[PDB]
Amino acid sequence: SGFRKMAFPSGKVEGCMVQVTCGTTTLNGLWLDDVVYCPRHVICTSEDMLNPNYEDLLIRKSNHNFLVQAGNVQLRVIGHSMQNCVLKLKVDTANPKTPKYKFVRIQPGQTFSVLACYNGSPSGVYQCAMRPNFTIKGSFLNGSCGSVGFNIDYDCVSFCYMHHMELPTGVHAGTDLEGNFYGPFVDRQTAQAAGTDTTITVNVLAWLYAAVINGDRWFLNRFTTTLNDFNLVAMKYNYEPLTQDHVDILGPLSAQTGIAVLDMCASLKELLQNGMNGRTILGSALLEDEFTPFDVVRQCSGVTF
Amino acid sequence: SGFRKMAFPSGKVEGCMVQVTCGTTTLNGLWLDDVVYCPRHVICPNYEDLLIRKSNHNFLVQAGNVQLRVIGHSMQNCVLKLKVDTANPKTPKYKFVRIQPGQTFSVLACYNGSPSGVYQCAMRPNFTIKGSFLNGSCGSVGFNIDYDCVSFCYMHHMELPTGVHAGTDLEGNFYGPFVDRQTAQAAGTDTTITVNVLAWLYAAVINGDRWFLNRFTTTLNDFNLVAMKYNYEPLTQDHVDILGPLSAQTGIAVLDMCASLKELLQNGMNGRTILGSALLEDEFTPFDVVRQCSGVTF
Ligand SMILES: N#CCNC(=O)CN1Cc2ccc(Cl)cc2[C@H](C(=O)Nc2cncc3ccccc23)C1
Ligand SMILES: [Cl-]
Repeated sequence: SGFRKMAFPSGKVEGCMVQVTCGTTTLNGLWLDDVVYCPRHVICTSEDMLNPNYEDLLIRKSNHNFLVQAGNVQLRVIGHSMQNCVLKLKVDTANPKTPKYKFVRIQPGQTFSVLACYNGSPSGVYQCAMRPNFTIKGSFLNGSCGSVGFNIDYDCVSFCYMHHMELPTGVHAGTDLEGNFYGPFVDRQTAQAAGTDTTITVNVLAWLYAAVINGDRWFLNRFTTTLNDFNLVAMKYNYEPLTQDHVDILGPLSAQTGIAVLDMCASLKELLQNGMNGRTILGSALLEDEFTPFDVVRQCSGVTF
Repeated sequence: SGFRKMAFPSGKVEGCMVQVTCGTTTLNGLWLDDVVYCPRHVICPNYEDLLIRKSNHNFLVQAGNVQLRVIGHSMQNCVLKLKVDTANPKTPKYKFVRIQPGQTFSVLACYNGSPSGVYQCAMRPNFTIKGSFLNGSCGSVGFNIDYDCVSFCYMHHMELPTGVHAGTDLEGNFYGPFVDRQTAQAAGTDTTITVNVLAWLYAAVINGDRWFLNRFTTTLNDFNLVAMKYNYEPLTQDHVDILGPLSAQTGIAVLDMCASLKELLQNGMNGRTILGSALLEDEFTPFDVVRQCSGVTF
């Protein structure tokens, strides 16, 4: 019993964290085999960030301008190349602690663990979701750039995010491990604002099924809804549209609890209308949207209470 | 910016997790040097009588794909200590410490000696933890990290009827009036960790959330009379002293913040949130706030 925001064990990722210094800038790098991956803005000054020409800044650099530190050992850089917004530093030593891994690009609504690092040293781990506006509501300070997001289903680490920047509203933006940004963001200090954020509907529904599995049904009603009627209501509360794919994905949880997806949708409609009336759902007074259908199935018991 | 329930990096603890099987029971063990620590209920009660019948070969210990050979066994309170023939080469620098209610820690939830998740939690005033554990989670451990040293503070033993969890320190002493057996055991009425709510209100101020601040202050006694009424733990002078650094950083005295907390208790949030929460959060200590709003590394 119980339901917590659970992160994956960070050990496999901790063994890959290094410190990258280029001039006066120091940030984090990911050391996998003989390559260190880090944000390309490590080659920038603060002044450069307004309108940086990364190709012009990079051509003026040699291998020995990049200092890479793994614990107390200095790694020797023997090559460098840029792939989108990430710098790839070829080092002379392969990481003996390289886990089995893949680079995966995630979609909004997907969750992942973040190992927040400073000076190549991990300081904390927390669970996140890629928001619909492509930002993450993280906890990052200056020096955290290069910190990574990941999932560890089975024994393989799937790296999905690398931290690049903080936006004016306190939220964060970054890239996949191929250097492609999530969202319409640039690694430039320009007028960049996160688009209006919305609630991840399929995740709130999954969390309502997790509440039913843990023995709570006070929020259920005797009504059902069409998919279109649900979306017309939910759009009024800044909720993401629920698609047929979302309904299909919620299939297993519907069969486990005996509550049809559109009947759970009717219950969500009523919660949006009434609020909780001093009650909580899984210890929360707000509707939780950072647990996917897959996270609920992984954490919760296979037997409904 | 941002404020998340952050756990310590779990790597140093992951390298210590093993699977312990005794008969039909399978649970988790902590392998440090040549000793595996696990809940004594793995032998299940008269624990001296059940243990005397057991031999070393009755205990199967598995570390990854390798079977460890048990060469000795002894009991310390509610913890079984299995002497193995191999020292853990991944043993970190460590201490066994007993925590107080209100203090927080990270939990590496494990099943079959394999870590599956990590989460942060607090020891409640009623000595239970609001964890997320399923059957097979027994032997999962709680810890904190200071520089390079792992301080083990909790080992999971059981789930109570209300869904909350009970366990021991690494010396086998239970937190709370609990026993390791099947009987009528219930968690006592819980209270809110006042010093932690105040720390979280300072974290909100640091992150730019000040709507709850007012021009008023309060005496410690007046605040405590109000706290006793909302099932909040009494705030002591030690708590006020511990909140000293956060008070100097934000310019808001502790009894000034206590006047804000009194108003939030008597009038609610009025449809507003604090750090994305509609409830007053009590599972972040003053030290956790200082650490997360300063970037301390391990
Ligand atoms: N608003 C705002 C923050 N902007 C700055 O104070 C300077 N930053 C400009 C800038 C512009 C673009 C890019 Cl790609 C990178 C950067 C860098 C950046 O965003 N780093 C940071 C990442 N995460 C958390 C942080 C918290 C506090 C301070 C800096 C953080 C430094
Ligand atoms: Cl995805």
